[PDB]
Amino acid sequence: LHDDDSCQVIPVLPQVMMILIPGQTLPLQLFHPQEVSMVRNLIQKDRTFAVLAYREAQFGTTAEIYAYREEQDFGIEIVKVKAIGRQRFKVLELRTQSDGIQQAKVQILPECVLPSTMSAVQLESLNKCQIFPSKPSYKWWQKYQKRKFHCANLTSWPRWLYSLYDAETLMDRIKKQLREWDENLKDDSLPSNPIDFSYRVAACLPIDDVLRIQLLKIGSAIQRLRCELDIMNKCTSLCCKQCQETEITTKNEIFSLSLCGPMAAYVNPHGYVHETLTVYKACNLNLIGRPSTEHSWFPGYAWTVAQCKICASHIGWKFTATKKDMSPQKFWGLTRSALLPTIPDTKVILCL
Amino acid sequence: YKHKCKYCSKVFGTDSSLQIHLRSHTGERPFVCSVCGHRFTTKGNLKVHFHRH
Amino acid sequence: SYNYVVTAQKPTAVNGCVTGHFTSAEDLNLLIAKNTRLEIYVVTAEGLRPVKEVGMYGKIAVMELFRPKGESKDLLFILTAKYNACILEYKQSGESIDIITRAHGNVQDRIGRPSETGIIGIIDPECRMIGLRLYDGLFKVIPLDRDNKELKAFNIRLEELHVIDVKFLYGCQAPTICFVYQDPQGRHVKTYEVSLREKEFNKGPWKQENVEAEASMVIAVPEPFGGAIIIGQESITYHNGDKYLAIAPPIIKQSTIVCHNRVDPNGSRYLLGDMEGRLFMLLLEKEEQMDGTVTLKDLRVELLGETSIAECLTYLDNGVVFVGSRLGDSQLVKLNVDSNEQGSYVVAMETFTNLGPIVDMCVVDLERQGQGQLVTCSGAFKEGSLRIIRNLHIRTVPLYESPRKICYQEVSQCFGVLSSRIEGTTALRPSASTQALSSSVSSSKLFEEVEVHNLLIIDQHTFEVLHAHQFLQNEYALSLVSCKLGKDPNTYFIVGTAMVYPEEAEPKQGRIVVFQYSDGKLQTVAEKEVKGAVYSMVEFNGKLLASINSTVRLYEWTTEKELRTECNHYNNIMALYLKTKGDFILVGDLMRSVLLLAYKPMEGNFEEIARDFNPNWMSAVEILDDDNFLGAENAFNLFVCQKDSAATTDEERQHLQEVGLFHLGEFVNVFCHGSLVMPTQGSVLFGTVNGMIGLVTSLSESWYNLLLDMQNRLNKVIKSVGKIEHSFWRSFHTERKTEPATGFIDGDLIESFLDISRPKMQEVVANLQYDDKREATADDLIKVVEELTRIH
Ligand SMILES: O=C1CC[C@H](N2Cc3c(OCc4ccc(CN5CCOCC5)cc4)cccc3C2=O)C(=O)N1
Ligand SMILES: [Zn+2]
Ligand SMILES: [Zn+2]
Ligand SMILES: [Zn+2]
Repeated sequence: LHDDDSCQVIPVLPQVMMILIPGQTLPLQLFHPQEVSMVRNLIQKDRTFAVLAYREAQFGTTAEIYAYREEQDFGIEIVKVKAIGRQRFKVLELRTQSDGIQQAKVQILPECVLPSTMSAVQLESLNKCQIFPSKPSYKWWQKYQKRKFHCANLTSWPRWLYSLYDAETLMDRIKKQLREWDENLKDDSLPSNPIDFSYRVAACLPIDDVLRIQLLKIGSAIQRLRCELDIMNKCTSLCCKQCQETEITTKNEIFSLSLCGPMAAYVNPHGYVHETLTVYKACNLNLIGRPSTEHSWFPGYAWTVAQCKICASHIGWKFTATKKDMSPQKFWGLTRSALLPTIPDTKVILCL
Repeated sequence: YKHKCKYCSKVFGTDSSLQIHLRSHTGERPFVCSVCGHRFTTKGNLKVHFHRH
Repeated sequence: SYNYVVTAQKPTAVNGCVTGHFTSAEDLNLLIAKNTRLEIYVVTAEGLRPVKEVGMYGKIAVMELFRPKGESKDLLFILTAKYNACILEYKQSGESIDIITRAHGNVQDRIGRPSETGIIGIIDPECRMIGLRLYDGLFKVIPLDRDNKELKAFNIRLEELHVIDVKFLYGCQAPTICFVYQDPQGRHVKTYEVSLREKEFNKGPWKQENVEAEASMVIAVPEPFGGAIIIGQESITYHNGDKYLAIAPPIIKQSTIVCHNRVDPNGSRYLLGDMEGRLFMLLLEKEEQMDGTVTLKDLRVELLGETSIAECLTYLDNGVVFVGSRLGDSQLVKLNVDSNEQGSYVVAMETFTNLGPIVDMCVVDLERQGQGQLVTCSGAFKEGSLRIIRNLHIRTVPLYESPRKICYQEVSQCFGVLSSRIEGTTALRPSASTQALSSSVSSSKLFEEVEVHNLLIIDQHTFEVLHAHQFLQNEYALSLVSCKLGKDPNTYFIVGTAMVYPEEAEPKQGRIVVFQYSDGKLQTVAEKEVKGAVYSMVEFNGKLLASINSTVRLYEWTTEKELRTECNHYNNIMALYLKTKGDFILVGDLMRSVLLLAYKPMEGNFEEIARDFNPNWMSAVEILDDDNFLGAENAFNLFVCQKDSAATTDEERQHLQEVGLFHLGEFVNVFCHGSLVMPTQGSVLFGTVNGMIGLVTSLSESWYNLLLDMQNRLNKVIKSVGKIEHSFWRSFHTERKTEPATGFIDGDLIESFLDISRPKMQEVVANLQYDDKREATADDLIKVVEELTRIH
């Protein structure tokens, strides 16, 4: 754990093209000796390398290695490694060294911890009533807003405005729609810390890369929550990233076949990771070939390559059932790097 | 590394090990995209689709 | 920018009141805390006599008197919000009155989370320690031995991390603290013994689990009985070891008891004030036994009457009580043995005007003499009032409801005031809306406690509510503007509202209503439906600028007397604050995101000139000039940012550079260009929560460098109560940051030059340079501060 605003020279994997959220898992599979030996030396040190944010990178996140496996198959030493994002940063200098790896002089960004809005206006006679009995309803929230924000009569703004900037209220509003995408998770699963909660939803939403960078560069966690909730309410249609305007699927089609949410990271037979979003119905997709069960990420289902009808780029795979006693008998698995969250027309702009 | 299969892009340690696997790609469309599983007729066709990822 | 801030009116709200023998052992004193000020009165049989008023370089957070063994009179412990601890002694030598500092230190720990229930400061009854609850899971102990002049302290880990209230218990063998805490199981009461030698916690005498769900207050009972009284919302219980009593009087259920005070030094009588102004008496009915013991038989609560919404209560003598109020005026009240004709034992004696909380204001030239008068919306709920401040002469116009916004329409010789009243729903009391001379209700069809919003038409001479217009059901009035629009020669009242429904978080519908007061009623001259909350409106050269959620929109007044959208500008931040100067438009949200927009008159659209996003809670903002912009942010700070003078890259021109930082010590709610008077340029008044009115004027670079020098020099000859340094007090402060001040000059410290001794006046002008570059005679600087005392 580095100090805030401090500087570190952290190595970079030259074949890691990805926006890494703090707390998000990064799966790696290295063949080359310079990449392999670099992983081993981090294990006997800090396990911390840099995942840069794009080939000109301006920000990024440090990754800590928490898993390591070795396979010596077919005369080639396979090294698979799982990492987890940790600290955000801004790049100061990138310097390529002897082998393919490179060093990065880096300044650590601090996680902006802001107090409550009423931390400055609350009267001390009512300080004793700031702790409320925990939540056992939608009338409990009408009391939480009244009680927590009573001192708004001392400012120029009502209570219902401070709720839109209240961290605890925004997480619950995001929790509501997140549960519509997954019949499990429950009130737990997601962290209670707003900073940790914002970084989980940042890695959970099916958003493109330039939208993931904006969530990284958003300073406060309260702003990161409002922008995240803004994406879920406005960007209801997912279009093909290539041709921009071909609508593949909408927000109401998302569901969770795997218990790990409606969007888990899966690995293909050659090391490529695919943040696959499972939806019920899809549009403007051409099926390539016949179904196949080989290396299927969902046992009992057969995958078929699905491509965009207009631009002929890869969008995902259609999964059909190989058994009758399975529901759904059909669903679509759309990879993230192929979609583009779109605000359907009636100028709507994402708000912080 | 070298000794890479031209159809699926798997790397082997020895050119010997390459050949014993080379006849698992029996078919008209033996070239497979290591990213999505797309099969193609020629190596050049696989390259164009690969570099669109 | 180089700016100059001077206090035009000291804070008026009362956040603390303690009594004791501070001046002399015989004298009974009343010490009152007004944010950054401390008033000391001697309580006479007639009333109250002022003795000495001092100011501090901090926001007084805890103010308590105590007398350790072997001390002549009582000593004063004061802790600031910035964690400056100090023990103070009163000392008078004829007429020279000075508050000496017997000990001082900074108790701030680098770690620790600031507690939810606030800073708590308690003292052992026998004065052997000072207990502080600043951070969760910690308890700072300051040994009260006269070798601790730097106030060295130690911490003790607290396995209970959510403490509600804590107090020191009376009549205990060892120093015992008794507190109420909450955990997943519920709310409980637990006691700890403190060992100033083991520096840890020992097992307390007793504990009671499963106390009231919303138990909020701990009252320590003196040694005649000992123990503690725990007061929540539903119950008043007494505990001591294995002695238990509890009552649930239905008379204290309509509100919550939030303050207390002991009436007799034996703990037999207690005063309780609630959130709505009620005053109760908690009597501990004792039963005299035959073996010399006195047991506690029952608890009894009787309603005494109504006062101002009391933040702090303290009993003086001869049935006189001081009601310290933050929302409304503080008062001296007299209690009677028998109730009056309405069943109230409380009768008012004196009332001290409290300007806080100022939620809106406006400068008006009432008497046309070019003097300038400030008329503010002040108070909350039944304490709401208008205050007409002059050159200071304050007139009070009570409204008995909460006033929100104000604007002056000279043509009607009238004030337009937005207000809200708390209530088939019936009013709780006759208010300004219910007592208007004429009353209208709005019709549109375009779209427990409840808020009813009204536009009140208040006469500029008599200040009587000529008309009260009740807005729609579930309609929340947000903005108010008086202006002429386009070619219309009539001046109108414009109101921007929002449709708030407890089910929808963000507002999706709102209204912009055009009103006119011609005869004795308000006519609705057309309306316009918008798909959001109208947060702010400003007149923009015969046109109406408005905010709709994140949208800034310029409206035009047609010949059909209707509003037509001209151009929009969609922002990625919530357009909450809206201020204009010429064709420049300043936009800001609650999170200190500052956006400068320019209306291009030749293109009929908006252009984004500059931007600056620094996530922090902003409360108010204002345009100083076409380049510099002033605002208020957490915590009680001011800031200025400007368009970059280095006009090299298009990138750099779109970044606003921060040039001013300053810990004002107040929570600014409204900025207002104007002055109270007939060298420096600009005059911006601001009202605050504590009732303080301040000035913001800009200095030349020549003067700024001079007054900054005189600042560091006047800070070497001025004694500060508690030995707090101006540099520390005025430095930009939030829990994450500590940075010195820049671009701001404390006029209060500069004005203290005219009140220091001439031998010390020369001490600061020695080796000074004045660019009139000769040295600065002591007489050149009274001329500069005499002119700086004329802005206010
Ligand atoms: O749900 C899904 C959707 C589709 C996705 N798949 C399947 C797939 C392939 O699928 C044919 C195949 C699968 C497995 C093999 C086994 N080998 C391993 C390497 O050495 C030779 C032997 C060979 C060919 C081939 C290439 C890429 C992919 C790819 O991304 C996936 O993994 N799971
Ligand atoms: Zn496409
Ligand atoms: Zn192969
Ligand atoms: Zn492919």
